Amino acid sequence: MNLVLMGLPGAGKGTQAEKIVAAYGIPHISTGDMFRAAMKEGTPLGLQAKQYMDRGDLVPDEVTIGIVRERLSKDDCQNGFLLDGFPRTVAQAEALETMLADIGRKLDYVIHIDVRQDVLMERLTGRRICRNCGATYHLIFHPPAKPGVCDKCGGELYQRADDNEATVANRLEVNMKQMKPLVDFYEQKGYLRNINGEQDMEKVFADIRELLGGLAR
Ligand SMILES: Nc1ncnc2c1ncn2[C@@H]1O[C@H](COP(=O)(O)OP(=O)(O)OP(=O)(O)OP(=O)(O)OP(=O)(O)OC[C@H]2O[C@@H](n3cnc4c(N)ncnc43)[C@H](O)[C@@H]2O)[C@@H](O)[C@H]1O
Ligand SMILES: [Mg+2]
Ligand SMILES: [Zn+2]
Repeated sequence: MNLVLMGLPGAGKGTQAEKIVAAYGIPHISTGDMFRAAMKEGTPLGLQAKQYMDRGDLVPDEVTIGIVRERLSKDDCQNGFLLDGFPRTVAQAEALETMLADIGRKLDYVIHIDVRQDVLMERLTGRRICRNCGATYHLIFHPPAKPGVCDKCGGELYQRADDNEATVANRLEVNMKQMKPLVDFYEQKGYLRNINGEQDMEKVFADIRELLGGLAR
């Protein structure tokens, strides 16, 4: 089972990806998470991606396609995988088709989680992350027990660098221009499936699981 989770910033890709991989046990491949890992390590890629990420811009295609090609070749992807946040440009999508073909695979579904831009703005700005364990909270939609404190570890909660309002507005605009044309690209191949992301987390998961059910049928 080869899947792609596609959505504008804050649509709920990670939230759902975590639920999906816990149910099937396949790898969760997130380009944003890989770039952040490279930044922490201090690698050449991490240094370059930092500048784009901090501004809310997309990292250039060649660089991004490259780290994905490397990740997809590993043995852990033999039983399938979940791509989160890639592809997000038409060219990354063309690159993905060929990249998969090289390892004898094709996508099953490209799950488009649709949410209104005004809600996405709120999803991102109110998001808070634990500095110790990475647990995610949301001041509006799902706050911690105690303000600024992580329920799991008692750690410090903070706002991701790119989650401030000005950077969010940029993120939304560039992703809307680059990512939205992918709806028609995938609809043409028959891979596209739309999910209403403006529902409670478990309900969104059930619509996804319902879709995934048609694979085992
Ligand atoms: N392919 C690529 N090409 C080029 N450059 C690339 C690239 N991929 C990455 N990059 C670069 O890396 C950067 C970061 O990428 P990335 O880290 O991928 O950011 P993103 O795609 O913009 O979106 P998010 O990760 O922040 O949100 P998400 O959809 O996962 O939602 P989440 O589940 O967290 O949910 C968000 C919040 O909402 C909450 N939430 C989720 N669902 C619900 C719900 N149903 N109801 C209420 N709250 C909800 C969560 O609790 C959370 O607080 C990019 O800006 C770019 O610079
Ligand atoms: Mg994410
Ligand atoms: Zn914590």
